[PDB]
Amino acid sequence: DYVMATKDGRMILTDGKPEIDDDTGLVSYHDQQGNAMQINRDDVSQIIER
Repeated sequence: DYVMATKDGRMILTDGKPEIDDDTGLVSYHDQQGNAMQINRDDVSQIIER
């Protein structure tokens, strides 16, 4: 999906389609600006039924 609901409950509009580095727990997502940034796995709340 294209929305990342996070720990704080805030819905982040994403390009979607995130890549998680499962060796540490960093989630590489794409923001609206087309930015590939990494957030915390624990900060990832609701993406979709995984």
